[PDB]
This record gives sequence, structure tokens and C-alpha cells, in this order.
Amino acid sequence: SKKPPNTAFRQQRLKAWQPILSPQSVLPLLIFVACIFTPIGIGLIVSATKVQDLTIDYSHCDTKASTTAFEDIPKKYIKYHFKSKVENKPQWRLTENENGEQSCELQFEIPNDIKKSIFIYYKITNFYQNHRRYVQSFDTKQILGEPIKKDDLDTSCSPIRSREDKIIYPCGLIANSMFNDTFSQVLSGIDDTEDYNLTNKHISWSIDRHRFKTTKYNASDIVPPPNWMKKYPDGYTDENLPDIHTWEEFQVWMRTAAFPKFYKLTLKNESASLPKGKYQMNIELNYPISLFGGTKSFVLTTNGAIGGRNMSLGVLYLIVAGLCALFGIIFLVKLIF
Amino acid sequence: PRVIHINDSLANSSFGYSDNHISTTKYNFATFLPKFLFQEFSKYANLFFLCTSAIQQVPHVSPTNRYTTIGTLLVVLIVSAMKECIEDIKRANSDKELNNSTAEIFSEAHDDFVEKRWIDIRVGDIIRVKSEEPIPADTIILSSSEPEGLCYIETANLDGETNLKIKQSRVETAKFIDVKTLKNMNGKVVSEQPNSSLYTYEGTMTLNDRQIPLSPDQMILRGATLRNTAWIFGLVIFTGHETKLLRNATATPIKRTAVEKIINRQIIALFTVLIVLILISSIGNVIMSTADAKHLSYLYLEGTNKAGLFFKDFLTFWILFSNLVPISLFVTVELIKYYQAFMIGSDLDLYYEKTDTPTVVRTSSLVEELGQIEYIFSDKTGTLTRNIMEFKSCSIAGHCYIDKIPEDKTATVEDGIEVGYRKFDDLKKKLNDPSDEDSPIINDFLTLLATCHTVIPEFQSDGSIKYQAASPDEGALVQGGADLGYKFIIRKPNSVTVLLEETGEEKEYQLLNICEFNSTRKRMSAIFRFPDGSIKLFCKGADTVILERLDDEANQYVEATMRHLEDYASEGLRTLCLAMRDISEGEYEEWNSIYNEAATTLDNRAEKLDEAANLIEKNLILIGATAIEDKLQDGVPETIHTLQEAGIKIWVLTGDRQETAINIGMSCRLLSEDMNLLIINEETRDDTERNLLEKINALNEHQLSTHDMNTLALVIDGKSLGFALEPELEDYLLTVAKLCKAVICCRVSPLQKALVVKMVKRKSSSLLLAIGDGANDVSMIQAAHVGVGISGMEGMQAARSADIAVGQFKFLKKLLLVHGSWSYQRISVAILYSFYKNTALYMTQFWYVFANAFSGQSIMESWTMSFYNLFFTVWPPFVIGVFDQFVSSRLLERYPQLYKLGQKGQFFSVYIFWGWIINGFFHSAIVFIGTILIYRYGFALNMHGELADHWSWGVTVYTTSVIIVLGKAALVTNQWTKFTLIAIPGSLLFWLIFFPIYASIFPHANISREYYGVVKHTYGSGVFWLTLIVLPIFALVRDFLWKYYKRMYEPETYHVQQFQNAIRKVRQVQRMKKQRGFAFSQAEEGGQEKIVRMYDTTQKRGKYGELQDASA
Ligand SMILES: *[C@@H]1O[C@H](CO)[C@@H](O[C@@H]2O[C@H](CO)[C@@H](O[C@@H]3O[C@H](CO)[C@@H](O)[C@H](O[C@@H]4O[C@H](CO)[C@@H](O)[C@H](O)[C@@H]4O)[C@@H]3O)[C@H](O)[C@H]2NC(C)=O)[C@H](O)[C@H]1NC(C)=O
Ligand SMILES: CCCCCC(=O)OC[C@H](COP(=O)(O)OC[C@H](N)C(=O)O)OC(=O)CCCCC
Ligand SMILES: *[C@@H]1O[C@H](CO)[C@@H](O[C@@H]2O[C@H](CO)[C@@H](O)[C@H](O)[C@H]2NC(C)=O)[C@H](O)[C@H]1NC(C)=O
Ligand SMILES: *[C@@H]1O[C@H](CO)[C@@H](O)[C@H](O)[C@H]1NC(C)=O
Ligand SMILES: [Mg+2]
Repeated sequence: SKKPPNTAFRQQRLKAWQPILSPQSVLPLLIFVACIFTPIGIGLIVSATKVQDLTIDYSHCDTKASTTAFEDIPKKYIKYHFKSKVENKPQWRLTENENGEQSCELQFEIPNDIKKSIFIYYKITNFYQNHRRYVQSFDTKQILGEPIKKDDLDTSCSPIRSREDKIIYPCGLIANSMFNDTFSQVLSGIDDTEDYNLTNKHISWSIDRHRFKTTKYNASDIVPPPNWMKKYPDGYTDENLPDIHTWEEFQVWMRTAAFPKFYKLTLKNESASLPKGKYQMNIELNYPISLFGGTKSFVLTTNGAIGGRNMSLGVLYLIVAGLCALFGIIFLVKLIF
Repeated sequence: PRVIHINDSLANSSFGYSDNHISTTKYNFATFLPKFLFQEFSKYANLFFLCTSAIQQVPHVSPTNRYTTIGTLLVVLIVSAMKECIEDIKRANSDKELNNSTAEIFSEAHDDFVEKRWIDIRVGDIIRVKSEEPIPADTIILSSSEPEGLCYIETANLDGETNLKIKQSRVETAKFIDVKTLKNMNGKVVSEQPNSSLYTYEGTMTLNDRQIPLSPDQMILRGATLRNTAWIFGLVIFTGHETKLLRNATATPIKRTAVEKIINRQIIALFTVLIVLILISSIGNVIMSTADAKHLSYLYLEGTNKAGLFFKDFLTFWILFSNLVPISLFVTVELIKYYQAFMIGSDLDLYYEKTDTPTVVRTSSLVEELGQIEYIFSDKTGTLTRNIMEFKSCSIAGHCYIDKIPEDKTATVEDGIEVGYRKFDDLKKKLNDPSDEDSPIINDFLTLLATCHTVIPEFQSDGSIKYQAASPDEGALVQGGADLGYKFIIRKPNSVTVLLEETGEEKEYQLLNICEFNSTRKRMSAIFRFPDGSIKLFCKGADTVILERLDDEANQYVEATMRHLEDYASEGLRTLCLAMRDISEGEYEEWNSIYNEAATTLDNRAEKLDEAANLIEKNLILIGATAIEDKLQDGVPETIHTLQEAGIKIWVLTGDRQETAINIGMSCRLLSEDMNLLIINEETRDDTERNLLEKINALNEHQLSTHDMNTLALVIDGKSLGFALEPELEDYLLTVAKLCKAVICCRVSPLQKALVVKMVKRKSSSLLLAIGDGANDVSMIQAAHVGVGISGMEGMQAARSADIAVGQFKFLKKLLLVHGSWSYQRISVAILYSFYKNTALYMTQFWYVFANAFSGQSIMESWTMSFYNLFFTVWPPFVIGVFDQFVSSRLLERYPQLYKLGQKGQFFSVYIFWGWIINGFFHSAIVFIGTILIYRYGFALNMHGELADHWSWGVTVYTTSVIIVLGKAALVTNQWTKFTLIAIPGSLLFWLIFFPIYASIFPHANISREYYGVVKHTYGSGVFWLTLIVLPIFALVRDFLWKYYKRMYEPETYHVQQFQNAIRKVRQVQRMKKQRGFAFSQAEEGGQEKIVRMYDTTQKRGKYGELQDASA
């Protein structure tokens, strides 16, 4: 009437397995690990050394480049990895226009046919996208397009949301600090070399092109952010108002980074392959590096299976398979002694 | 004083007395909120997170959202309140089976005894208690069925005394014997206040224009049991919680276990890691934001003052690092403690089949205290003994006779003194031979077994005869006598008759005079005129009183009897020497005149009848001696030997007399042969301080070996224990009690059984257990660290108020050595893991402050981090502490010295807590440095050039820290059942299914809006699935090598006479070598004088029940 049942679960005698730790038990475990991690580990190294890239640090182009001819870039600003050997170092010159705005023109040689897709990034160092004041500083409803009034704005976009009894429309530290350098959408071939057109469409994420919708503000109650006031000197009108649904360079910047050294995508070309030739990229210099104190670069990678030329994952598979092939032998060392 | 009217219930409730219920429960409906909150806030993790959740409410401070830690705190405070309520309900319905027990209650409108419950007993309510029924309230008897309205009560729950006490109703009230005349009682009863003084009472009843001076001879208490009488008609006075034995019994107190006191030190040891890492991260925020103020102009930093946003960022790192302290640690260990109490109460080896009673754990907060017990404070009567006495053997004419012979102790060649054993059929063959000369001296021995008593015989409806004895010693002499023939059948007011078995003759002996047993006399005697006409005196008593009254001219069996007593007392039996003398006709009439003038003297007759009794008991002839065995419970001597091998020191605190506890201690092998008794029997407070100092001047003058300390035993009376607990003398007592093997305390009050446990508790760090039964040791159970009660044997009150209620004493072996040492070793590993599990995850927030300019940005999502403590890593702390037997149950019972691993606290310290927190730092620095070299610029994906953002990397940090901490629990655990397969690799499969469903439903409800594109760019990416299977193997490669190295190598276990001639010269030291152990359970308040004169057995029952008139 009160007797507990004699099941093996109530009497603490469940069927159980105890780990046998012995040099005949854990030895085929350590061999199965170090025979399946080494085809993976060298497969992530052979994929990372097939990525071809070129990184030109154009940070001091407004200071260390003459405006007359094509001098060479100092080699401290150049990193590059290709299959074939390069023959000419990349060149660079400054160019002012009738308005007085500078431009940095980088000429470079690509020594072999790159038959993968070509992606143009810019690298920024010493910029804290991951600051706690910075990550949360935007309005979610304004990105969706809702005409939010003043006192129901997101209070985390606090120093930049309202200038003169108005609404800063892309409020926040993120949209105010947007990278302004305009990469030219063509790699101009110099001599006996064709052009290479580069698309700036489908650059951002696919969920970003949905949630970034055109605004339902009417361009009379909204002011640009204070660092956009060179592109919009008179302000916001119904004509010059930005459509952030198709502004896919703005969607890349708002997708913040994890670390103070990051890439951002600008241009891509999936359709064709660029051949060997002397190309030229022109960069309109609008973003000063005295704002954040780091460097800005120009990247011309291709993609691998794990991203780019990053050897860290394949090495991590070989340190682990190195320890699981070391201690598969040092089982036999301490036993005999 | 308390005024009680008789037979009007409306007038005796306007004073507002208590009812008859008792409350066992920890809290009522009123005191549930303060007692549960004080129990939870005394844990330091629940007090820290109450302060953290207020720090999240000041705006712009918290890195996560503001409802993150108050939502986790309300979950664990609700699960902790559910475990408390489903125990206090089980404490309330097991309390309900007492209040709903049967009690016949007189109803004045009905005018008959109607059946009701106990709880319907109000003060002033005349009840009726039948035979062998517990008394339901503090009751004064009015009349009874026995002659002159008497009854016998058993007080084995009031104190430990194993005899019966006569209670005699007043002559003015004993006429009310019928139910129909019970409606004429009109008056009042003036009683005293409840005072918990057991043996004193004063009251005055005015019944029908006449005063009645009441007495403690007219009052029966609640714990007592009415025995050897048909019924009584008493009215109740105190009831419920104002009774004399349940005044100081309170509700279940908060008992903070010793492991929970260690967690409170490892939380203080974790605040000093918290405050350091807040200070490292907040002085780097002041340095960097003022040195690089021209390089952080895109943050639009204010720069108000260096002390203003020091504090505003002091609280941010307080919140970001607050989950170093585990929030789900205390409610995890509460449900390991709840479910271990469930598996204790479901064991068949702790289930008593005879009463159909399993063990139950009421206070389940103390399951792990059963692995650290260092002192067991036991009770004797009912706990160690079965409260049954049986005539074991007898020694007559220098020969011994026993039921069945233990063959090593058989009839051998003597040393001049015959030792050995014979059967009882040889006693029959030596009796029926007129050629053997022992046959006259055997014949007057067996008739002394069936005449000299005060047992009253009552024939049942069958041919079975029931012997009704006050003292259980002389009740076993008649029953054990009658099994050898010469059955005592009936008793007349002036004679007894003995029915001989083999001849069928019924000889009748005239009882002339009887002499009462006395503690100063240590003997009792009776004079019988035989059917021959020749009178004869019989006598039974102690050898230290009998041997001073002998004829050395006559008997030759004396030195053969005394050697049989030493063989009996070393076995543990209770002995009694039997002597007689043949007094002729003329010597009687000059003595009876001397006896009559002593008896008819009104005053001072207590000490003059024995001074008239020793004038006839001078010249006796020693027939021989008896041996009565007080039955112990089964498995008592094997449990005491096993628990003493485990390092536990057994103490005995009993309300019984001293000569019984030495006998039971000799029988249960606490005491032994070749052992010394440090007896402390002193009458004043300065006589014991001499006795405590005279022993410690002698037994610690030289350092004692561990063999010689096993020859010491402390025996202290309850009056000397009341003086040796004065605060000036408390340390002299523990200095000799810690060098003795066993401590016995005799005749101690219910309060003194608590003040001994409260004295070892505050003078040492050892954990104490107190096992007992009945309400005389209920205060002993509230005052211990673990209180155990013996379950229902017609007198349960300790097993209600206890923390564990076991079936008998032998279940203490498996409860401590198996279920106790498992519950300490499993919980100590489940707490060191839960400290580690919140360090391997939340310390990636600290290495991130060097990579975000000391801002305090969260590396992972706000709600994903609360699910870490609640869903995905809550099962391996549970299953390690529950289903993982670290060592076999067959090995813990076989080698009891493995219990000392839990007593020293080798598993759970604060120093070994640092080997897990540093293991949490090392695992957290591999997740961080491993996932910043991968995902270097965010350029780790292959999705048409797209990059992994801040939140796609934060999911890889969260998931890698889950596989690391589940892979650690897969190496920590010892035994892999099928319930570990749902916990350790089944909470990884839980998170890998929960995450695509949580992050594809909840962002559309504006909850966790950082996950809009994370599932495509984590689960669709090849770099995420390759990170999860190489970084946990990289970080647990040291834990797989240390666990393999710990298995093969580095193993742990899971001048004799110079003192013995010096210790005897102290004042009250006795040795157990030639002690001739005498014990008789009769008392002076037992009423053995007049009950032999008042009973006619052949007279049958009256019309009003089983009532018999006084036939004197
Ligand atoms: C690309 O992005 C660059 C960095 O975000 C940006 O450079 C900044 O541009 C702003 C806008 O012109 C500059 O702000 C100026 O501040 C000076 C004072 O140092 C003022 O002359 C002026 O502020 C004025 O403030 C008045 C009230 O305070 C206001 O009513 C006036 O309208 C006026 O705004 C300028 O605003 C800033 O110094 C630039 N440098 C840095 C390091 O921040 C580039 O212009 C931008 N380029 C393009 C093409 O968009
Ligand atoms: C690299 C820094 C690691 C961080 C430091 C660290 O983890 O030290 C604590 C450990 C304690 O051992 P475990 O935590 O495996 O538990 C052991 C338990 N008795 C069991 O049975 O599992 O010490 C060693 O193993 C010493 C080897 C050190 C070798 C460097
Ligand atoms: C990718 O680059 C190739 C160049 O290698 C582009 O192909 C050229 O596109 C232009 C369009 O103005 C045509 O006039 C040329 O004839 C094309 N050349 C070849 C060899 O096909 C291609 O359009 C680019 N993809 C884009 C812009 O999406
Ligand atoms: C291709 O590049 C040329 C060079 O400037 C440009 O004129 C043309 O518009 C580009 N084609 C497209 C489709 O943009
Ligand atoms: Mg008892």
C-alpha cells in the first residue's frame, strides 16, 4: 500500500556505461580524429592560398602624392597575393578638379587571369563600430520608413536626432559617420586593356534590402545629419532625398562590425573574369583619417570557401590534429618506462 | 489560572483555548512570504542579483535590455517556491492522519459516546480511551474499569522509562462508571498554566458542591498510552500545542546546511574577482577616452567630468559582469536535493515491511549533510530497544539452563566452579526425579518465579492468559516461568494459585505479606503459607544487597552463582539473585506485629516498613539467579559497530535509569569487556567540577594511544549533566567526552537532550545527527543538524517533526554510508560545475573590453544569454548531481572507512573552487582568441561577397561556449545512463533546433531584433560548422589529458598497564570486568503494594463494561 516499486529506475540501478580509459580504448579515438582532421586541415589551407587579393593603403594620398605624374607607392602601403609574379609596382597620383576636391588614382598590374568573382572592399582600421554608444545608436522604425515625430524617436540616437527643432532623418552615430569615399564603378584599362565594370547592386544582405524601405517623410520636417551637410548644403528637398531601399552602400555601413579592423563591400562582378592588364581605380577623397585616427584601404579580394586569405582555421585544425597525432604516440612512451 | 467547566462546551470556548490539532508544517498561509524570502536572500547569489536588477533600471547604463536579469530572477524564485509548497503540502497531509484519528467523545445532547476525530476535542470535553490506545490530550481521569478506579499508563514517550505507572482516580469521582449517569457532572476545574513540567501538576476540581484536591497521580499526559485496563472516563485540560510535552516544539526551523555555508564563501570569493575586473575595465575607460579624445570624435563623447562617467560606466561593467555569480545555482541544487530525497524515500532497503512504512524525507534541504556526520546522538528506549523483555536463562544449584545452547558456551570441565549451559528439558528431567537432590531446590525456585511478583492474571476469551505486570522485568519471570511449567492462573485478594503443568495439580499459596521494591533496597520479598501449612519467605534482588544477608553455614552454591552472573552481564543480560528461607510457624507472629505497627502508622511509613522488612530477611539461602534479555531492535549491534568504524562517535541520551543504559550499552556493544566507566554521579554543582577536574588531571597527564582510548567510556547522570552545562564547566566536559569512545547520558530531560546538541554545535564545526522516537526527544531533533525520527509504532511524534522518518535504527547505516556520501559527493561536483559554467561564457565579455575601447558592448544577444542558465546548460548540473554514482553502493557498505573522505571536506572547499574558475578563464580566452582570428574582418563567409557582422560572430561565440561546457560535463561525469544522453548531448541538439526557430519567429514580434539575417549567415555558412568542431576539441584537450592522467596515475582512495592502573584510582571510576549486572525496572510509584489485595480473577465482569469491584 505504501511500498515503492522495484523498478530499476526507482532503485538507482539503471543500466549504465562507465568510460574505460586505457591505451587500447582511447587510442582508436585519437587515430580517427587525426585521420579526419588532416584532410580537413590542409583542405582549409589549400583553399586560403587560392585567394588572390590586393590591398592599397591610400590613407596618405592627399599628402605624399604629387599631382603631376605617376610615382610609385611606398611598399609599406602595399600588400598583394597573386598566383603569378608581378612585374611593376602599383602607382598613384593626386588630382584636384575645378571644385577643389581631391581624387586618388591608383594604377596597378594584375599578373594573371583571375577567373573567379571579383569583390571590392575598403578596409578601415581603428574605427570602433563595436562601441556600446555606437552599436545601438539608430532608429529601427525610421529605417523601416515610418515618419516618427520628435519625442517618440529612439533615445539611444541621442546626440544626433534633432538640430533646430527638427528631425535628423537617419539619426544616430552610425549614419552620421558614414564612409564618404566614392569608389569609381569601373576599373579603367590603361593601354591595350579593356575596362572592367563593377556592379554596386546586391551588395548588402538580402534581409537588409527588405527592412530598408524608402521613407514616408515629406522632406520639409527632416534635416540631414551634420556630417552629410556637404552633399546636402541647402538641406533636404523632395528631389535630392535619398532612397535607402536602393542605396546599398548605406546598408553596408549600418550593418556594424565586430572589431575595429573591418571590411565593407562596395562593388562586385559575378558575370565575367578580368584578364591580365594595367587597370586604374579612382577614389574621390572625402573621408579624412583625422576623424578616427587609423588607416583606410582598398581591397580587391576573391572569395574562398572560408572567406579570404585567412590561415587561422586551417592551422587550428592542424594544431588539434597535431596534438591528437602526438599523444597517439606518447601513449607508447610512458608505458614502457 | 485556567478555569474549565464540566459538560458545557459553549462556556469552555469563550476563553479561547487552542484546539487539538498540531501543526508540523514550516509555514502557514500567513508566514509564507517572510520565511521563504529570508531563506532565499540568505543565499548570496539571490541577494546579488536583486541588487543587479535595480542597477539595470537607471537609463543608458545596461549593455543588455533592462528585463534580462529580473526575468531570470522571477523564474528561479518561482521554481524555488514550487519545491517549497509541494513539501509543505506533504507535511500537512501526513500531519492530517494524526488529527483525523479516532476518539470517542461524550455528547451531552446525545448522552452516549459518539465516534469523532481527535481535532474535535475541545477543552472541557469528557472522552473515553480504550485499551492500548494513545491518550489524545492532557487528561485527568474521573473513573475507570479497574478496582477503586485505577489505570496503568505507559510513559515511553514522556521519558525513556520502560515500566508502567499507576494512576488512580479520586474516590469522590470514581462512582461515575456509567455513560447514562455521566450527565450529572456540574462544576468547574481550576487548573494550572501550561509549563512543560512533566511530573508536577496542581489543580482543584469542584464537583457537585465539594472540593477535590487533584494531583499528578490523577493526571495523564498526551504522549502516554493507556495500558492493562479497559477504559477511562477522563476530561481533557490542555490540548494541541499547550500540552506539557509539545509546548516547546515549534514549526520546522530554517536549517542552513553546511554546503550552503561554503557556497556563501565562494560567492564572496567571486565578488573579489568581480570588483577587480570592474576596476580593470573602468580605469582603462578613463585612460583611453581621455588620451584618445581626438581620435574618438565620431562617438560625440561628452567629457563632463572624470568622476561623473566613471560611476556611469562603473555600473555598466557591474551589469555586464554580473553573471559571473551563477543565478541558477541555488535552485539547481534545491532540485538535486529534492530529487535525492525522492530516491531516498523510494529505496526498498530503507522500507520497513512489518508496519508497511517507507522512509520519508520531509526537510529535503539536508540530504547532503548526511555525508558529513561526526556525532550521532541516539536515544535508547524504542530506538535501540524493542521494549520487550524475555526470560532468557537461569542459574540454579551451580548449573545454568538456557533455551538453545550456543555450542561454544556448553557444559565443560569446571575450575571448581561450573560454567556452561544445559537445556531446559534437562531441568525437567532433574525435577521429576526424587533421586536427584536438586529437585527440592529446583521446585522452590520455579514457584518463586510464579508467586513473588505483583502480576495480575486475566483470562481471555480463549484459553490464553494475559499477564498484566507493572514492571516488565517481573512480567517476563512469570511468563518465562510458566513456560517451564507451574503456570500462574488466578489471583485472589489474599492468595495466589499455581497450576502445575505435567500433573495438572493446582496448588494454592496464601500470600501473607509482600515487601515493595525500592531503589534504596534493590530487592523485594514476599511470604507465602504453603498448602502444607509451612510458611516460607521468598526474596529477589541485587547481589550487592542479597550477599550481605545469607547463611554461610548452609549454602554452597554462592561462588558458583556469582561466576554465572559475570558470564551473564558480559553477555548483556539483566540479572537478579533469588534467595529464600524456611521460616517456621512461631517466628512469624512476633514479626507481623512489628510489621503491622509500621503499616498502620500514618506518616513516615516509606522508610519504616523496610526497616521492619530487614528484621526478617537476614538469614537467607541462595537458590540461584535469573537472566532477562531486554530485546534490542534487529541490526542494532551491527549498525553501531559499522558507524563507529566510519569515524562517527555514538552518544546515547536517554530518559531511562542508569543501570539500564549500561546494560543496553553492554548488549549493543557500545561498552565492552576490558573497558572503564568514567561515571559522574554528583549532587551539587561543585561536586561535579571536582569530578571533571579529577579525571582530566589523570587521563591527559600523558598522551593516550588510540588503542587505550577505546577502553574509556563516559557515563553521566542527568542531574550532573544539568551542572556540567553551566558555561564555566562546558569545556571540561567536552575535554573528557572527546577522549572517550562512547558517551552515555542517563535520566535526561527533554530539554537537556537539546542543550547537549546545542553545546556540541557551537563548540565545534562537526555535524551532528539526532535519532529518536516519541515526544521526549522532539526538542533534540529540532536542535540537531539532521533530525531523524523512528516511524509509526503506535507512538509517533518524533517522526512527524523530523527531517527524515526511518522505519528502525538499522536503516541509519545505508542512509549515511550510501545515500549520505553520494549526496555530498554529487552535489559538490554539481556546484563546482555551475561556477565553472558561468565563467567559460561570461568572461568573453571581459576580453572584449580590450577590443571595443572599454565601452562594455555585449558580445552576445540579450535574451540568448538568459537561455544559457535556463534551458541549455541546466540539465548537466542536474544529472551529474543525481544519476552519477561516483562509487558503488556495494563498496560503500563493505568498507565503512571511506566515509571519512566526506567528513574532512576533501571534495568541496574554496581552494578547489579556484581550479574551476581558472579553468573558466582559460576556456573563455580560447573562445575569444579563437574566434577573432577566424572572422578577422568579418570576411569569413562565401555568400556572394557578404560579410559576417557583429551578431553572426556573437552566435559562434555562444555556441562554441555551449559545446565546450557540455563537453566538460561529458568528462566530469562518471557514469553514462540514458538520462545523461538527454542532458549532455541532448541539450546541444536542443539549442541547434531552438535557434533557427527562435530567430525566425521572435524578430518579427520585435523581440531580439539582432537576429534578422543571422540564421542564413551562420547555418548556411561553412565557417560556422567547422568552427564548432575544432574549438571545443582545442579547449578540452587539456581536460581529456588530465582525466586520462588522473585515471592511470595519481590515485586517491575513492606500556599498557601504566595508564590502566592509574585511571582506577579516580573517585567514581568502575571497570566492566567483574560487574554483576543487576537491573530491575520496578519503581516506587508503580503501586505494587495494594493491587495484589484488590483483585479477584474468578470474579467476572459487571454490567457497566469490564468493571470489576474492589474485592478487598
Ligand atoms: C564625408 O564625411 C566626412 C566625415 O563625416 C565629412 O567631413 C566633415 O563634414 C562636416 C560637414 O561640413 C564638417 O563640419 C563642419 O564643422 C565646421 C567647424 O569645424 C563648421 O564650419 C561647420 O559646422 C557648421 O555649424 C553650424 C552650427 O554649429 C551649422 O549651422 C552650419 O550649417 C555648419 O554645419 C561644418 O559642419 C566636419 O568638420 C568635417 N570633418 C570631420 C573630420 O568631421 C565630409 O564633409 C563628408 N563629405 C561628403 C562629400 O559628404
Ligand atoms: C592551462 C591552464 C589551465 C587552467 C588551470 C586549471 O585548470 O587548473 C586546475 C586543474 C584542476 O583539475 P580539473 O579542473 O581538471 O579537475 C580535476 C579533478 N580532481 C577531476 O578529477 O577532474 O589543475 C590541473 O589539472 C593541473 C594541471 C595544470 C597543467 C598546466
Ligand atoms: C562584369 O564585368 C564584365 C567585364 O569583364 C562586364 O562585361 C561587359 O559589360 C559591358 C556593359 O557596359 C559591355 O559593353 C561589354 O561588352 C561586356 N564585356 C564582356 C567581355 O562581356 C559585365 O557587364 C560586368 N557585370 C556587371 C556590370 O554586372
Ligand atoms: C561600363 O563601363 C563604361 C566605362 O565608363 C561605362 O560608360 C558604362 O556605362 C558601363 N556599363 C554599364 C552597364 O554601366
Ligand atoms: Mg525513545
